[PDB]
Amino acid sequence: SEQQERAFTLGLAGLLGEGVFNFGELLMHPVLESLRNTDRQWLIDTLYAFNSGNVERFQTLKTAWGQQPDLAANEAQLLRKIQLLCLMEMTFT
Amino acid sequence: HGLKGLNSKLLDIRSYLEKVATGKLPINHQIIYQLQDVFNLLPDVSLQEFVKAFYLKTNDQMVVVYLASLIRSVVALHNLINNKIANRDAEKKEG
Repeated sequence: SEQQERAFTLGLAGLLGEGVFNFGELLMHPVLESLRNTDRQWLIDTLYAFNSGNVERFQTLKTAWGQQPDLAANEAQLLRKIQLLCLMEMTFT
Repeated sequence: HGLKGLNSKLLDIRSYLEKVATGKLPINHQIIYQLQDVFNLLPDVSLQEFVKAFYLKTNDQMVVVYLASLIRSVVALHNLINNKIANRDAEKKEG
C-alpha cells in the first residue's frame, strides 16, 4: 500500500519531466507492474499510452482528469510526446 | 552466408517464440528487439520495397555488365588473333 501510492507519484512525476526521452524501456519490469495492478487502473492505461499507445487520445487526457495539479505546465508538453511517439511506431508496427 | 546467416535466424526466432511459452526471463531485456529493429532498415518483405532501389538495382549492374562485355571483346581479340597467328606459323610451315 505504500508502494501503490509510490507508483501514484512515480508514474506522474516520471511522465512530467521530459528530460528522459524514452522512459518506457523498463516500464514493463515485473516488480513495478505488481504495484501497477493495485494502483489506480486509469493511471496505468494512460501509462500504456506512453509505453506503447500512442493515441489513445482519450487516455492521454485521462491523466489530466484524475490528477489536476503539476500537470498544467506539462499538459501541452505531454501532448507533444505522444506526437513524436507515433512517428517511430507507425514505421515500426 | 545464407546458411550460417539464416540458421541462427531460425534457432533464435524459435527460442524467441519459446520466451512467451517458457524461459521468461530472459525478457531479455531490451537488447533483443533493439538491434533487430536496426536490422529493420530494410525488412526486406513483400515485395522487397525496392521501388526506389529497382532502377538502382540494375544501375549498379550497369557498368559491371558493360565492362564484362567490353573486356571479353578485346581479350578475345588478344586470345583469338594471337592464337591463330602462332598456330598457322608452326602448323603449315612444318608440313
